[PDB]
Amino acid sequence: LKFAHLHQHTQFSLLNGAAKLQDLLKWVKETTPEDPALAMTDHGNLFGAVEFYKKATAMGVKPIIGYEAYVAAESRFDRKRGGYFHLTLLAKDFTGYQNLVRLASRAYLEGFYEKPRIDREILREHAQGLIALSGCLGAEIPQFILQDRLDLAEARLNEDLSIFGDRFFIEIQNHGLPEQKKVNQVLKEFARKYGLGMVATNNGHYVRKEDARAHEVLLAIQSKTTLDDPERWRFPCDEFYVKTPEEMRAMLPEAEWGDEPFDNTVEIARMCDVDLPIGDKMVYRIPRFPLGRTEAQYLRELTFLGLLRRYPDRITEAFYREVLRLLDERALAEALARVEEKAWEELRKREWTAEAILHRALYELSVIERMGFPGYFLIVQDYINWARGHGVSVGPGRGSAAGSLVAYAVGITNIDPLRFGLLFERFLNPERVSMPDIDTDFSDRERDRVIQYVRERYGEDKVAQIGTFGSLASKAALKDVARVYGIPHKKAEELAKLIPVQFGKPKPLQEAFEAEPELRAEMEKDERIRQVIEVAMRLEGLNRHASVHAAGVVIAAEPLTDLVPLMRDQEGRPVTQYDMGAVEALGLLKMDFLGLRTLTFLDEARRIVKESKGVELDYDRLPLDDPKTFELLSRGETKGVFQLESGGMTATVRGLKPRRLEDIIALVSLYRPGPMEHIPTYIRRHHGQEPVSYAEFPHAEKYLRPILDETYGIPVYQEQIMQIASQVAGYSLGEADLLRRAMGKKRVEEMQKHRERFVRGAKERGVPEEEANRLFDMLEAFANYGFNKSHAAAYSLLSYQTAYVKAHYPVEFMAALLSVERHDSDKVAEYIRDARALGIPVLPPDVNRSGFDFKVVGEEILFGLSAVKNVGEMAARAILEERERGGPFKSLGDFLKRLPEQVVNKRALESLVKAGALDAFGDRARLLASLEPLLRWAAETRERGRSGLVGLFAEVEEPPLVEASPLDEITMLRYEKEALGIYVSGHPVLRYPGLREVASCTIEELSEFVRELPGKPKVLLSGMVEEVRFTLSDETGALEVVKEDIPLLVLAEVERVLAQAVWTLEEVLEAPKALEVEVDHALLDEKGARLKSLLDEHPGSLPVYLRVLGPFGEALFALREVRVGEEALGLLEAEGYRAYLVPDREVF
DNA sequence: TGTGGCACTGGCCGTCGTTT
DNA sequence: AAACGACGGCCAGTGCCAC
Ligand SMILES: Nc1ncnc2c1ncn2[C@H]1C[C@H](O)[C@@H](COP(=O)(O)OP(=O)(O)OP(=O)(O)O)O1
Ligand SMILES: [Ca+2]
Repeated sequence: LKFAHLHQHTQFSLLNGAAKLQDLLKWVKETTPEDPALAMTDHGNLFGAVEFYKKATAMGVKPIIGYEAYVAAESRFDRKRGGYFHLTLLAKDFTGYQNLVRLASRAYLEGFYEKPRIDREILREHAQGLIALSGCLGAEIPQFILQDRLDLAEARLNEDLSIFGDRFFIEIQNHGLPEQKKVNQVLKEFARKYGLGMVATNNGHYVRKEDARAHEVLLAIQSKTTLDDPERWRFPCDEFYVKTPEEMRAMLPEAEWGDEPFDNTVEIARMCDVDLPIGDKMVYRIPRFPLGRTEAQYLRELTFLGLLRRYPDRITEAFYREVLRLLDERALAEALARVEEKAWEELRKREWTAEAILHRALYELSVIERMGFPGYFLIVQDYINWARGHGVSVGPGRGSAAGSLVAYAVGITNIDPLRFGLLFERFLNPERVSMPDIDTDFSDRERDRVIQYVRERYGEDKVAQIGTFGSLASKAALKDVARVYGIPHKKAEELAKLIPVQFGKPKPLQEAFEAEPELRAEMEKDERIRQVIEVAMRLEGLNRHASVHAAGVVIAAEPLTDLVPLMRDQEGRPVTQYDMGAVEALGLLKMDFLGLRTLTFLDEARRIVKESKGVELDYDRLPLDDPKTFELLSRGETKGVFQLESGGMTATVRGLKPRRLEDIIALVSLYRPGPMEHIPTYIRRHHGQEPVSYAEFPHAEKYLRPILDETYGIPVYQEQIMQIASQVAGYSLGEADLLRRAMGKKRVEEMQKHRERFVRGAKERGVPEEEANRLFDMLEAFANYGFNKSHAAAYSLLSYQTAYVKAHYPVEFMAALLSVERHDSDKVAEYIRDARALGIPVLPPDVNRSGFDFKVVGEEILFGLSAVKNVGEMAARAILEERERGGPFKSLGDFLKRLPEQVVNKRALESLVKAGALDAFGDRARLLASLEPLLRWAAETRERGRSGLVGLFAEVEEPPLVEASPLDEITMLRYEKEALGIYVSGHPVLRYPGLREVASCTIEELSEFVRELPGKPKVLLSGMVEEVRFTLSDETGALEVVKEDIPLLVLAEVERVLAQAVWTLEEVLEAPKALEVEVDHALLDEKGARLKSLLDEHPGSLPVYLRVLGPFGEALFALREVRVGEEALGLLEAEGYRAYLVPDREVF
């Protein structure tokens, strides 16, 4: 007695599926070792299909691709408020597979109401190659049976028989349910009257019986409720698991069901022959490119035309003519393209010169053609060159792409690959047939237009954005669970910050308990959190929904729906149901179109510069050795500079003091864990104060120097390693690539294969092999943190460009930096403090003068309206457009009647006041209070207006401003931050000078004050905290120092600043004092005994401090022996001396 | 470590519901 | 049948995945 589950749900039934693809497939395998089969039938989607096929196929299980369709009562177009029913479908052959793909697609594209639904119409259309089963209790026939409409059920049975023929089976399942008894009994009658054959299933949703509760809380995560609600989403029993053929019999006894329902299970599974196209199979689906031109000839054409544009001094009309005579401008390229490969290799046998360039270009074209990739290049070149001629910015390149001269020639790429040390072989390895990946950056504003170009150009049915998913992140998992358990957001957020982040994304909970000693306790305290943490790791291995790729795009060769199912996201984007890898594992052409912020920023910069001073910023024509740019990076003014804005990175650039672009390239490449540590070495060697020696490899030195000299002996770049291994070992440059992959995989002992191969070629070349083995040790060491130079170089250029703008412009530059990141309150705050500490005035927004983004009026910088926090984006434009058709706003009333509450709601209005956007109308506190009365007023004006009434009869013109007391500084500054993310103008701290007097400088004053003191001093600073390496901020600047909106006093050591002690608020305002005199630099000899005797005459026990405003820096001399007795303050302010009773610095 | 993207949720308001 | 209350989405806010 065996059995094969044909109705099984996986993790891909996103709402109620709990069976993970892996442990489900082993449980089927361990239960039935003989010819095991499993059908993936998920709720109205085909997501898992490919990964399920390839996981089951590598486990020796036979996969069956299925679909539990939502079928609409009538038409899939119905948006009726009957409903929809279930139907089990299985694909028996590949045409079957394809039809599932179409149905699953159509369900989403044509039939999506609440769920994606299909028609009995469209089922009939795509019925070829499909087996159908009568379905679960929620299906049509059993549903009709339950409703006592046996006539409708038989009529529907007939309808389906008319569609599927003998590929229709009566589906019989049994859990304890009383409805199942009635349905199956009548189903049994139908099955015998029409001679239909019953198939047993049991609609699994979890793997084993123990998973019932895990699944039951899964539902409580979608239902977003507590374990005890009630009314929380629950299944009727705990039976929906992958049962043993024995447990199946317990539900379906032999003396009542016989063997048929079981035997039919195995028979169907046998007759379900569906093969995809993965691994062994897989066809390359390269879309066709329209062109008496070969696909390979035209790519050639464009390359020759390209070089002439690319290298004007060394590749000319004259030059090409010579090459043809060695056998119009365009006519020569058209001709050179035809030259065959047997003809070409009869010239070579007869610094980057003209001839050198030809060879590299001709070589690359040779490899491209042979692999059969010229079509691929044409497609890419086409849409990039479109985007340029259509006001869409394009990055110089990303990833290995910029290594190809061809790419650069034909304008795919925009950095000279041979000026910098970029290698074609790192992009396409000539010695491995593998499809290259070409990712491209576009202006983030316009990227969609480029995708749209492709959509139109290659076909609507052939272009979609590869799909993206999503796993449940450890942090997000904790928060979602904590919500459910009725835990306050804040203490939950503290639990989420305990989990380490090792590479962008958080670590698992399983670990995060080993790695965090406090995520092994927070559990001991509360029993509530005991569950939360265990539950969150039980739910970790989960996904969100299915987005289109921020970058992923597929151009298929044949209609997408023939192989890959589709979706349409909320913005109408056509999206793949398969992810990145699944799509790529079906051999489909996948590109990345990235929206890059920096590009969008460099556009507004150019625009603003032009309008400001008539200068045409031609980024692709700028000198790359401009002094004032590097001097700015050397000063560490990286505030808005692409790629190098990290706290640490900023410090490193100040340390390095880069002088040429190559410094940026190397800095960006090495600054990462990892490699971060190699930078001090780089610097001391860069500053000509440490020899670069290769004594540890005397015989390899002849190869090492030429490679590692450029970078002071340090292997920084992946390319550097590849070359080392290619030259020392005799490896093919393409093989060295494979080696670097194998260094990265760290394959247990397959690494020892390359070792022996390395030493072999190493001896054969030079090294005595004692070096070889240890040289390989050096490679495996640096290959962990190694780098692709083409990618580094290309990106570095954007950094430069960014910095160059900031160096030379400067106001519009800053306003563009603000504009580009206007929706980030943290960055906006940052950019403002950069601008303000750079010499200009920066004003809060204003409904009468502000534009949408940062704007320059006269000689001031003025915040945009989009900068205000609760104001929508529609509202910001609305306000501005209303101000353009009617005049400037005359008063608050005039504002409120012109812009109905429909558009600028009360919440929005409030922020707008708090920002200072309406300050042109009077006192803020007064404006906030005046709101609701004037909103009532404004709403009432339209009532009279839309009831006839001219202009005097329709307006009892706006009452005065409802009175209230002016806001204090703390509360006013508090509102600003809430409304703008940052403080603008002041000053909070300047309201109580109690703290000012105790503190020991101004964040600004640190460098100036400390320099002249002892060696590596200690100091006390007070400001605000801004980090989850916390950042402290005055009204004068910020600092790195080793939660938010909490003030602190800090005792720390200075060299960078290292914290040693800290403290708190109401506590600080409780501690005190002791007499501080403030003396100028202008003090006589006969004063330092004027002041000395004044204090001598009033003893006590208060220490005396002196603020000596020096020439460069403000010193803090605490007196000596003298201890004043308080009374001295009044008698001291009774002369040209300013004094205060400040809290005593000692105590802290 | 931006940028590009996204869907999911949570904060805040009108409709629908149920209770009276 | 009228006034008082929950669910609705709303729209907005707020993190995680391949480049
Ligand atoms: N972890 C990461 N963080 C940031 N950017 C990344 C990361 N991984 C990749 N990228 C970016 C670099 C590229 O500009 C783009 C394409 O990545 P990827 O295809 O992995 O590398 P590549 O194209 O430079 O090399 P390859 O030849 O190995 O594909 O994504
Ligand atoms: Ca790539």
